[PDB]
Amino acid sequence: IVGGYTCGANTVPYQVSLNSGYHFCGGSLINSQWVVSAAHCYKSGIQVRLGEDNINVVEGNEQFISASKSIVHPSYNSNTLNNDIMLIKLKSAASLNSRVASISLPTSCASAGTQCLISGWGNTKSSGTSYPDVLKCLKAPILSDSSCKSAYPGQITSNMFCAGYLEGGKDSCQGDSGGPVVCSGKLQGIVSWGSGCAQKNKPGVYTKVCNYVSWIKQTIASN
Ligand SMILES: CC(C)C[C@H](NC(=O)[C@@H](O)CC(=O)O)C(=O)NCCCCNC(N)=[NH2+]
Ligand SMILES: [Ca+2]
Ligand SMILES: [Cl-]
Ligand SMILES: [Cl-]
Ligand SMILES: [Cl-]
Repeated sequence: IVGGYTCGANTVPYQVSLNSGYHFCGGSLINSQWVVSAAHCYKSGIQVRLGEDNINVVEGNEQFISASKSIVHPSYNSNTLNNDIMLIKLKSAASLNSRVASISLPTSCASAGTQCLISGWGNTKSSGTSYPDVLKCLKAPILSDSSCKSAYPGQITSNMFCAGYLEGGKDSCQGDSGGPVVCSGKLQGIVSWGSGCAQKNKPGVYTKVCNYVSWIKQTIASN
């Protein structure tokens, strides 16, 4: 997160870190046994880490649980990042508490202007590199589909939306991949891609989760 603030310990209790020896992606806990992340986060040897603030310090609210199954979207295209969504089933159900909580799926798509909370352990610098160990948060508006497609001609699908600031300075970055975009208690977005980070006229592109709610519920009910 570039130009955000320290969330505060366990203030985003639905935020997970995907760990393969190191944090490599964020994700959202949607029930005791299932995480939503990005398809581009896909890999084997995933441990889901819940109740985390400093990912380098054991602070005592952690739950570490192995993925048993990863389901990348049937239509995920890695060339274009269309349908950049993946489900992860835990080997065992998480113990749900004040620090380890599920976030509701959208009943409907959000519109432009809707304010949203974006969170992650990603890069905090728009030039060079700095990785925080504590969860960073950013308040960002959903942008018009028109200004999104103008920012990234030919690259924005109806399965994508832009959020952030065209003036730049505030954005997600690498390490926030697969993480949450929450608007009015609903998970509407997944950190997917962008040209650089917090750059002028290069807003964050997010997977449009409202498009995936039937596939998510159906897949969870069959798995
Ligand atoms: C290519 C896929 C597999 C990974 C993806 N890559 C990118 O976003 C950049 O390489 C694209 C670019 O033009 O710099 C990535 O790192 N995405 C996660 C965070 C994206 C956040 N970027 C924002 N908001 N500017
Ligand atoms: Ca920790
Ligand atoms: Cl509900
Ligand atoms: Cl910072
Ligand atoms: Cl489309």
